[PDB]
Amino acid sequence: RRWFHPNITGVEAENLLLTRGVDGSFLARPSKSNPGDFTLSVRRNGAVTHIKIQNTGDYYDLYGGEKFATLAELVQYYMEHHGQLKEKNGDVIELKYPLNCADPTSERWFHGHLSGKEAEKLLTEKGKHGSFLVRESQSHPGDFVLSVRTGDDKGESNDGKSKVTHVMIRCQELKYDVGGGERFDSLTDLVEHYKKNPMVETLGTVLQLKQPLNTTRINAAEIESRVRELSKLAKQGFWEEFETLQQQECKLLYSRKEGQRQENKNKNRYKNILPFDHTRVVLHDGVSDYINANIIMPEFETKSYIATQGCLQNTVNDFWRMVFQENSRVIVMTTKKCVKYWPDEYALKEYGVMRVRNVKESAAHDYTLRELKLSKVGQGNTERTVWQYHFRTWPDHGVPSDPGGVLDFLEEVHHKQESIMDAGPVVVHESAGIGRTGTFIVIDILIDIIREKGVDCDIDVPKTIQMVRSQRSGMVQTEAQYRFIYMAVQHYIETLQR
Repeated sequence: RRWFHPNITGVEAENLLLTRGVDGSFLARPSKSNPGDFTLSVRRNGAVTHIKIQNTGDYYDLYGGEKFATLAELVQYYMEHHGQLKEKNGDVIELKYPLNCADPTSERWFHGHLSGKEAEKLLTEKGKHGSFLVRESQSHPGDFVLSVRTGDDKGESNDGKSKVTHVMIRCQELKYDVGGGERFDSLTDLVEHYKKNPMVETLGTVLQLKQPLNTTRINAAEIESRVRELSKLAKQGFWEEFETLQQQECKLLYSRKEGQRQENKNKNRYKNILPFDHTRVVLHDGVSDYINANIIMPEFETKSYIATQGCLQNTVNDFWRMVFQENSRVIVMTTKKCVKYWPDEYALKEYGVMRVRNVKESAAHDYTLRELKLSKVGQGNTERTVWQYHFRTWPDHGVPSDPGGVLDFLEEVHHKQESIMDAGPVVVHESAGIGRTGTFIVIDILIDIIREKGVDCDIDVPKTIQMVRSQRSGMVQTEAQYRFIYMAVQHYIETLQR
């Protein structure tokens, strides 16, 4: 995600595009004037056009234009649909040349000010073979040091099989080098070069750069201290941790061809917010196999969920086909177009081949529970109860002021799910199925870890979000939702400690 400049003004962006760019050069940056917003700056006809992009709780909104799940999917869309981006007057804005950012402060491997001893401590405790970081030098101001661990062990050791090597990086006229050879435009360029071609020591050791040092995993028992640091005002804040996570989104541009098919286009609440092909729910009840929904598996590729959009008039029947096929017994939803897909209390309705009875509704302060009976018409023996949890106290703007409501809600949802043997994935849906949906699911994943293992366990919020985002685009949308996840997990741990 080199075209994203985290710490530049609009004036700086214009000057950068006018001096180092040409017509078609572009970059993105966070809005300094409206928290959360972003600006896409594009050079056209020797001038710079600015395009406002709102990151709401539900999606990214190119103002006056279309919705997207992430900034990276937005840029990818227009980099491959040249001529689809136009002003209201109709004039085209072409995205041709990403203007690369040199700033490394948002990269997972960049630690800024850090002593050589501390770096060795961190790499010793948390590192394994190929763990690395880049730190400012204290012995050569302005220079940097790449510290990398190599060996066969993992963690603290005394067999000498593992070591930390410190590679000095000179900064000479805004260019970076390791003392010879190529001079790189940025630390990121240097780092990417040695990821592909690791440096070999004179005696043969290959300094493989396999993964950045993890700095975000914490012990759940120490959640308060991390939160207090992230909450400070004057930097290792929620903003910085979230920005670093966002910087990884170009690794999540998985294919979404099925959702792009013409016969499926009108089954999407937003035409550009689509399910990844490799995790989408495939309907095989035959027809049409498509629904805009993804399976979300915890510990993906190392309880499950279906993350999906609110139903459309023309997808209500598909929604119930999915619920039936997947043996889902619990639905989590919010409401704020997406259509009502259940009958009123005591009524029975058919949705295509599926029949649904609303047996009983129960009102709580934070949510309404609907006990639904689902069956396939002509086959009364297929009946099963689907418990629909309609969360009611999520504010129209931002996140709940106290996570207690969500937590008690998810606790009840968890117990309902756990009481039904062999129940399928919990279905979570609202709006586009990524914002609140991802927030609910990530909270539930993290809480479930603490359920099994207790307060003395490791949790990693951004790594968990990245893992969920590899299964559906843009899960967890905003820094407010990110902070809310931490607040919810903190509240949950404190509840258990007391």
